[PDB]
Amino acid sequence: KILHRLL
Amino acid sequence: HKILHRLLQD
Amino acid sequence: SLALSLTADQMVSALLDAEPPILYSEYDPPFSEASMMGLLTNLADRELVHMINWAKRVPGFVDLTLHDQVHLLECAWLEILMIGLVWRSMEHPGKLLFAPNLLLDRNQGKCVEGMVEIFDMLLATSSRFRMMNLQGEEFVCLKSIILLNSGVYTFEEKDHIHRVLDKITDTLIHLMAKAGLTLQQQHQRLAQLLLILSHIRHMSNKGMEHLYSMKCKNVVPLSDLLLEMLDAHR
Amino acid sequence: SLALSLTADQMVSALLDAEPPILYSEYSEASMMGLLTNLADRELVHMINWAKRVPGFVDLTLHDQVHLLECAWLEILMIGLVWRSMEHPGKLLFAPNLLLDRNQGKCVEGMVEIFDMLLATSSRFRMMNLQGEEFVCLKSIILLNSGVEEKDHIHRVLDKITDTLIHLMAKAGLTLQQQHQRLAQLLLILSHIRHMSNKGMEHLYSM
Ligand SMILES: O=S(=O)(Oc1cccc(F)c1)[C@@H]1C[C@@H]2O[C@H]1C(c1ccc(OCCN3CCCCC3)cc1)=C2c1ccc(O)cc1
Ligand SMILES: Cn1c(N)nc2cc(-c3ccccc3)cnc21
Repeated sequence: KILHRLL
Repeated sequence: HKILHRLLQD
Repeated sequence: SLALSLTADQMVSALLDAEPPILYSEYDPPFSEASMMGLLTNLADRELVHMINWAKRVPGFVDLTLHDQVHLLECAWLEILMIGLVWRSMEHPGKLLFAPNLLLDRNQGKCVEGMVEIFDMLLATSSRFRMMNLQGEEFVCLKSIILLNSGVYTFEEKDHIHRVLDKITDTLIHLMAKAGLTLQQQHQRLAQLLLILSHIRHMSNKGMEHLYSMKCKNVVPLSDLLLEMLDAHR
Repeated sequence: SLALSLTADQMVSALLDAEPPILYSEYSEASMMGLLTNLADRELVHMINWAKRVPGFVDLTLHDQVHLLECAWLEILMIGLVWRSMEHPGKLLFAPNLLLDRNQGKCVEGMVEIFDMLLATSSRFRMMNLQGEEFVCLKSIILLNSGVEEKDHIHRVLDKITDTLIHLMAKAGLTLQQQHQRLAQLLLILSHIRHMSNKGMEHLYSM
């Protein structure tokens, strides 16, 4: 997910 | 009214 | 103002004495989605009547107006059913004790669409109470806090409810100190118990969504009381 | 494990330093939802970087970090909105240039009920005179609690934040009974914040 990429 | 209304009075 | 003049030991005794009984379901000895939801809604309906009697025995609840009593119970009724279910399921790992003759595991929760998600959250809360070794005196304090707190933000009368809530806070700390917890352990455990109440609110709201979908799909006939308690959240 | 060894005052300054900025909005049922959506999206980027600075968060696996932010993001946005709306009774300060009142929450169906709950939370914080040091503790509790070896470490950090809240209240001169009562009052508001997020997530699902 994008949340995964931002982390 | 309401059933809860009635039950609280009873 | 006679609730505010209770000692901590008198608060506990009054709450323990007000406890409702454990009811039975009318179990059928095959499970369909409809037959299981019917057992649970029938049980929840009969428990709601006893909950109303219990609420009138919570110190300070009598002092509120009839309109304020309705609002608090309308807001918290499913949280209150759930914390009671989680409490009596503590000694049954991996199982939920809806009734002494209705003890189900998560694979039986799969009978109802969307039920197993709530089932897993209730089992998780039960094991959390078990790891914390939650006491019956602490349970009845937490259940009364739900009653007075959950609807207090969506209302002078507010000040009275918060004074009673503070008294239950005093009572919880008193129980933890009498149990031998250190002063630092007291506020740490108080925080742990109160943060669980946010999970119970979460489960209640997911459970209200599920009950609303069961009604809107004609899975089971809800009682008029249950229909009114559900309508208050819609 | 430099999260359990922090002092109470170090926890406060660390959380205060990690505070995200106050963003501006690019300012019908579609126009207002567009501004709130655009605002929340930009806030989320800062929230993820703020979360990485909450002591004990980076010690978790990336999977647990994702799960905590997935569960808590709307609660964190809401307590942020409630906090900066404290000094604006009856108004919600979504942004310095976007100060909305209750009536402007009727443009979107079902929005006004949540507007009322947020305003009631702001009034509650205002009546408690919630301090900024307390606010950042509560927001870190929401992050760590709303999705909770690994579970024990999360509860260890949560106990440290509890110790920090009690430390702030003892520093303010509250008696032992007042510290416990105020601690309970603050944490019970999180139950209402959870309720508002649950409701808002239901309506945001309706897209
Ligand atoms: O949800 S509500 O409580 O309000 C309502 C009520 C009824 C109907 C509604 F539609 C909204 C909610 C409270 C307040 O008003 C709504 C809202 C919001 C939040 C996120 C949104 O979009 C996220 C989408 N993203 C893109 C994809 C990535 C994830 C994020 C859109 C709106 C609010 C909000 C926004 C920013 C804040 O600092 C604080 C609060
Ligand atoms: C609609 N619904 C769902 N989905 N789970 C429930 C669970 C109960 C329950 C019954 C007895 C004791 C505790 C909870 C009641 N209704 C429920």
